[PDB]
Amino acid sequence: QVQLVQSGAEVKKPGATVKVSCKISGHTLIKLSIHWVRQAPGKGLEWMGGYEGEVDEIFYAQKFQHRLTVIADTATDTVYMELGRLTSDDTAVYFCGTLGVTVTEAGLGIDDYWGQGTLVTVSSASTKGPSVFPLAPSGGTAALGCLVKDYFPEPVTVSWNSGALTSGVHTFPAVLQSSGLYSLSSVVTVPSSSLGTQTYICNVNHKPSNTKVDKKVEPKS
Amino acid sequence: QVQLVQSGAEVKKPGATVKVSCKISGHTLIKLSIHWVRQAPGKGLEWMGGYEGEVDEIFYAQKFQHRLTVIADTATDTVYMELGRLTSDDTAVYFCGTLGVTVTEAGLGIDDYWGQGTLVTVSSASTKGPSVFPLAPSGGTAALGCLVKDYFPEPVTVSWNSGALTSGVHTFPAVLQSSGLYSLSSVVTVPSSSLGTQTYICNVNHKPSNTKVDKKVEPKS
Amino acid sequence: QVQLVQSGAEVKKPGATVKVSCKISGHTLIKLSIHWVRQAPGKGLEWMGGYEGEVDEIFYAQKFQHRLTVIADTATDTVYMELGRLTSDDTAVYFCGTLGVTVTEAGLGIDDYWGQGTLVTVSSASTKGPSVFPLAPSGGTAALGCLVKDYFPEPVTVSWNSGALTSGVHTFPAVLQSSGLYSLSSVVTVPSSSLGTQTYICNVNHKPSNTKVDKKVEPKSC
Amino acid sequence: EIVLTQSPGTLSLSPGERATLSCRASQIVSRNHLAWYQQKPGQAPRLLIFGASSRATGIPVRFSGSGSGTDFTLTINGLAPEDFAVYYCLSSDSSIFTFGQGTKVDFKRTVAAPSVFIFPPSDEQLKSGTASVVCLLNNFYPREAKVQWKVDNALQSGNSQESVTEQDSKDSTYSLSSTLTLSKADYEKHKVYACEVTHQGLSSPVTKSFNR
Amino acid sequence: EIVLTQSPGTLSLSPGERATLSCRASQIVSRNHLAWYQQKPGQAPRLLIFGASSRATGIPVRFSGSGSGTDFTLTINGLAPEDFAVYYCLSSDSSIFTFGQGTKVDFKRTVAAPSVFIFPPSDEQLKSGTASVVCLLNNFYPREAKVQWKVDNALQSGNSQESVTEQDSKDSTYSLSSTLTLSKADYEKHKVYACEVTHQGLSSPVTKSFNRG
Amino acid sequence: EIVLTQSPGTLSLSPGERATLSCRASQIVSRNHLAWYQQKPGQAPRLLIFGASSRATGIPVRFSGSGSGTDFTLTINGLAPEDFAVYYCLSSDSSIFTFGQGTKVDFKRTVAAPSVFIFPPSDEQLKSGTASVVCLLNNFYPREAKVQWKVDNALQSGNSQESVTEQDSKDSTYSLSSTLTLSKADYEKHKVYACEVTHQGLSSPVTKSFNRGEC
Amino acid sequence: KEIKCNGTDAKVKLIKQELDKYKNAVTELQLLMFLGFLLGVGSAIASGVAVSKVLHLEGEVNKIKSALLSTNKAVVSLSNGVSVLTSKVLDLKNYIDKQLLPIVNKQSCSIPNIETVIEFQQKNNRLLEITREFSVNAGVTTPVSTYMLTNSELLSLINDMPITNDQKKLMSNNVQIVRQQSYSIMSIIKEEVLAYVVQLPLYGVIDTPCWKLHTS
Amino acid sequence: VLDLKNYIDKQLLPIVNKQSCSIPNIETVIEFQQKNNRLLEITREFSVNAGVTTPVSTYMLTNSELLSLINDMPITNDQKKLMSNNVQIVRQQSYSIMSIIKEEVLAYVVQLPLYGVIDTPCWKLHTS
Repeated sequence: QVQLVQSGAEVKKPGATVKVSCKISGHTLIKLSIHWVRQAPGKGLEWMGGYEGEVDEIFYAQKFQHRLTVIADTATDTVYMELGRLTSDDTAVYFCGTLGVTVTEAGLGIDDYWGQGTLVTVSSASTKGPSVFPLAPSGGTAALGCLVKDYFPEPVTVSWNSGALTSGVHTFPAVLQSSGLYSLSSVVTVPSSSLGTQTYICNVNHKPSNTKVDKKVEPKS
Repeated sequence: QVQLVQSGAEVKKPGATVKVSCKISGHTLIKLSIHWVRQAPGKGLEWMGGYEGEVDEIFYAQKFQHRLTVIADTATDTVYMELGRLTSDDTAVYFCGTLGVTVTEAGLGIDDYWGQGTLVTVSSASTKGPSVFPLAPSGGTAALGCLVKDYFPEPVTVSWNSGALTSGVHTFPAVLQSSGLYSLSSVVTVPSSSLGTQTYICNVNHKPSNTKVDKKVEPKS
Repeated sequence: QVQLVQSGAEVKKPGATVKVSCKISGHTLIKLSIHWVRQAPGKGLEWMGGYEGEVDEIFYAQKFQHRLTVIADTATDTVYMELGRLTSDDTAVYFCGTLGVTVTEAGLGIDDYWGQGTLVTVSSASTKGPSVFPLAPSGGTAALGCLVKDYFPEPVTVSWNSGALTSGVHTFPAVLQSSGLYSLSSVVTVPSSSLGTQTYICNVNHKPSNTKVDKKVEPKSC
Repeated sequence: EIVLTQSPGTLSLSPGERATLSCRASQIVSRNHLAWYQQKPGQAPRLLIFGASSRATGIPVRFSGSGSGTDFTLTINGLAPEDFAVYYCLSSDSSIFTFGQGTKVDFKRTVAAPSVFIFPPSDEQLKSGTASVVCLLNNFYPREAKVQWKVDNALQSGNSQESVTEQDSKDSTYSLSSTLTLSKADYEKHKVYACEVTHQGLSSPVTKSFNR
Repeated sequence: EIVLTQSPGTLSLSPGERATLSCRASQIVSRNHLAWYQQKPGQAPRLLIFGASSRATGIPVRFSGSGSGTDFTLTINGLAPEDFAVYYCLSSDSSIFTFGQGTKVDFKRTVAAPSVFIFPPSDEQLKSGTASVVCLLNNFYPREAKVQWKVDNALQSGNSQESVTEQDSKDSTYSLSSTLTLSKADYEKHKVYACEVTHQGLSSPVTKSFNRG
Repeated sequence: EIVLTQSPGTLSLSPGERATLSCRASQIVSRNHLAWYQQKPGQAPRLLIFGASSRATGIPVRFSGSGSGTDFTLTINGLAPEDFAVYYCLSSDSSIFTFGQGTKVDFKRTVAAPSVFIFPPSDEQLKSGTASVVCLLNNFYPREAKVQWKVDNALQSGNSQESVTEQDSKDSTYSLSSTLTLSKADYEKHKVYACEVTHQGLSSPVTKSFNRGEC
Repeated sequence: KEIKCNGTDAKVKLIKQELDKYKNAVTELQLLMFLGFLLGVGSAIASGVAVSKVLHLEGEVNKIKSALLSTNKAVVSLSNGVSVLTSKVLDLKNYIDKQLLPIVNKQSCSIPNIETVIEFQQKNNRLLEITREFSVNAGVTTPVSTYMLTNSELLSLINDMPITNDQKKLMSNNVQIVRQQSYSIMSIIKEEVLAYVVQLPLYGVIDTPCWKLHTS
Repeated sequence: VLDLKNYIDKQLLPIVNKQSCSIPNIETVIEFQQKNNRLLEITREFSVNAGVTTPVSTYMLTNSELLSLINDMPITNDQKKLMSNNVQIVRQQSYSIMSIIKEEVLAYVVQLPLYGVIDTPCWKLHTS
């Protein structure tokens, strides 16, 4: 059982430096290939660099060759990546993977092992808790939800009645406001016959701020 | 040697039921595949159903699930088909064939054995001989022939002077008139210089009625 | 060690007959194939005929079936071709090659051996030396050359200062005039700053007539 | 429920040329279960190719099939005389077979003009109260042609039947007989009977007519 | 500079149908160094095929790759439910890897009209000094749609951001929430707040509005 | 009989790109008997592919042939410098060989305007009774260009011959020489000899001219 | 001998080195050219030796090759005046010269279907195993293997052998024993033909009562 | 006599070391079968003879290999010609002894007869 384990989520201010590790278990580093590929939120994949244990050679993408450095520790079976001079364009998720292509006259060979991904958020904003506002209902089937606006940083978790509501639940991805803080919505469709009876409370947990809020949403006039 | 033998041609009135056999000789049924496919006059091919001796399962096409039945006698190496509620759209030629595809990881295998075909004609008219009327001529190339109208069922035979004339002979396939009777023409091209000398008599034999009529074609004025 | 050797260059007038050899060395004729193919100047390739030693059968193209003959000498390892009624459209370069493809159930096999080519020129003109005329230069970068008009037959060689000039030299292929004589150009691009100092002399050598003329090139000289 | 289409419906080409027959299915079919069969008039089908690129026993190497998923192609590399017939492709899945409508193959013949004839019914038939008029197009090419009836220049429809010969083995031409059915009453009501023939071999339509 | 292209950008097809994805490069790449990967939302990439026509261990046989020189094609013979995701092709040369922008795969869904609802800012929210109006389009298809804001019929632009849900695993539909951000001043300057909804599934645009309360 | 066609007639490409050359025959040929050959100027033909998809000994693996029946394609996966030449496809049937007209491969070059010069006939040549006027378009690209003669604005045709240079190995340009044929008598009948040069590299025609007697 | 083709195709290389196994095998064969004290001492294979020695006579190979032009099995009367049974067991000359030498004789040779290579290996292996047996026994092997003679071949011999009807049934029912009592003598190889003599036992006395004596 | 280390480690081991491996031309498989077959037959011979086989088979040593030994052997020219014209006898008077197998190398010693006495008159005595 080969497994790759990456460093935890990191938040660094603009101009800072970020370090991400990639630990190998159940396999040696000297016989594998380890590459770094990043994914900005909602965009394509972008190669950055890599390491070839077969040859002990490091490769960089020319776009980041002047400000990126990659180090491999064979004794700990661990690969690290370090990118400095961070700007808001560096905010992305970072992965380590085995893209190495072995070429012989007889055939080809390749590994396919990946980490879990490392969320890296770069911004000048400090840690801040979220605000929660109810979205109350008033054709035949009605919808209600909760607004989670003005927090930092990612991520947040949203459930409904402590996990009791799943049918019709649609939790929306966050958007980045001009203030540097995130904002998102989460709604659910419910029968209009239950507007008066069943209590609907949204459960939001923002881990970076340790703010957990259960907010009741009631219909009105 | 493997041989497929079907029952003789059958005529059944609308709404009746027809049974057609397909006997296998020189081979066992339990190792073969047997499917029924029909051909409407002048129209395309249509699958009906089949039998897989390897699995002993019968399959029907959804179009005929409600009114088609297939029976297999393993002891006589014979397959029968049984169709009720016959309609004028069922008048067609019917064949039994081996379309079974056996599939393993090593490759494929298939048979190609067929019967001779069994014509089944459905109509409320009884067998009747045709009436023969001459098609008489009147520059350099002349045409003459005989009209075979109002008969049932197929087939009829047409020669010219008992097979002495082959060049220019065109015997047309029968057409089904709205009266439920078949109709066809058979002509031959002869020089207009030979109109005065050679006698042209068309020889017709309709086997279902055992009626034979030889009709001379003469110029009329 | 397969080698193909063809006969020397030949010139024959219209209506005559030409024989071209193709000698095989280091290899036997009886087990190989030998075909004759020609190339008109500036056009594609055209098949004529061939010989298949595997079967000892000769094949001709219907276009030349009436006037082409192929001979194979197994004892001398030499193949000849013989064409009569020569016309001006037959003036071309001629090759012998091994296009024979042997086919069995197991696969295919083929040789690729060629001679050096034998130029055969058909015309009514006799051997004559070339004429050399100067082409004088003048804006900021000037061009100069010599006109080589009216000679026969091919080929002629053109150098500049006995091979001393390579930069900017563009020597044009000859064209055949309606008069039956060849004409060609040879130029060179040089800075116009060299108009006054360096002497430019074109060297033309026509070997069939051994006529060699050195013509000096001046800008104006007026 | 598997629906198959073939293009073209009719293909006319000369012997020695390459025949390309298309078979397209409404849905994905198993490659092992697809097949092409050949049928000549009056014979049972013969299985040539199966699984696209697998030839049956005794089939000449000129036949070749290819394809996958939804698009299949049966190719005949150099047409032979006994290859001119009808070609149906056959799909199957879970032992559920489905046939295409078939592409018929015709001999490419240089265009030939039809020989046009018209035949009145004999007086012996009129004693029965029914009249059948015949119009003949003998030894023509191609197959596509039109025959229109005009009775006192009035177009007649629904009362005509046409019979078609198969391509004659020697001249590669066609022949057609249009059989018009009328009663004795309506027959003896008019004078001029015209048969309008339009066809590729005619620069202008040729009509043969007669008086009563 | 190795440049990669993929067509189409978004492909919508039904399960059981054949998906054909193209990958074209600005220059020739060695076939051994080409690879195809699959990514589902929230997952690391998975390697499907590499060296054009070689499937990885444990990948179902319905996947097949082909191509040469500058044009390469990943073919899926019979789409499975778990195949609906993003598909990237990967080139490499001199151990310099380069990724395509990816082709998204969508359920071919019967055209469905969204159920439109609008949310005024909560009375608790105005107490914070910020007003966010929410408009919801639930269970529609296809994804492409437009939402325009009008406050007392005055069109507003540049102050609205839209979020899109991924295709729900059961109904194969999409959902969208448009959140309009205005100050308390600009909010309380007008009476009618309207959310205009136009979509492929709608024969005519649907507008939902409300006054001051 | 067997007729072969090739498309395109002339192909212009840069090294490292894929070259695809088509060859189509009037009838079906056996895959074993079709062949592909290469010719460079001044050389005998070279055998590339034979039997459709079978490479000859010592030919690089980037060359590949394919095809069947009537349509055949020679593919070069990544053009090398020494591949720029003439490419003929060859048919054969019952030992009857037939060649196509050939597809020539040309250097893809940035469009370049020719340096234009015109040459009067030498005074030594006028003493012979024949006058040859020369107009030069040196180092141009692309291949397509036109040269028109005008003598005292009178258009001349049928008395001029044009020669084409091989594609120079360094600048990847062509050059052309127009030789105008006149007698000395016909030469001294007019004053101005003008050569109108039209080419892709010129947004407008550039003309170099001279009068009768300018030295 | 000389292979002209030097192609780079992988299938060609396999045929080449498989063909070299044939050339090497032939070259190997050409290089070859209680009271028991009361018992007699005789050379059992003196009969087979005399035959293989007769083969060295010129023309003798041709009379075999002549008799076996059409068929595989034929009876040949030798120059000395004795009748011996001869048979062709494998035809490699026809396969190699008619399907391979004309292709390989050329500069560029091509092989498409790889099954051709395997079919070549199948026919060629029997020769190689026969060569291996002879090289470790100095041309005299016993028993006779299925490589030297398959049962189909051996039974085809016994039926055609000039022996009594009773012996045919006897030898046929106990073929594995005759193999153990038979010698395969390598003889000669010339005129593009290889031949080897097989000494077969014939049992002249059968069904007399035997009895075995055990002592202690 | 045979380099499997170079073929396996340089052409196969890097492929097999990876999760997903691919084999394209099947000819690759056959070439491996050819090279590896000689090893399997030599191993089989030793397992039934406890490392002591006689005569020496062509599996143990091809004739091309043996003559390279006989020509390079420290023997007289007459001995060379004697052994060479009768190699099949040398095989019968030779033993192939399996030695060791370690450090990515297999080795076995071959005991060869050397004929110190040649061409003296011999005679055979038959008695009865």
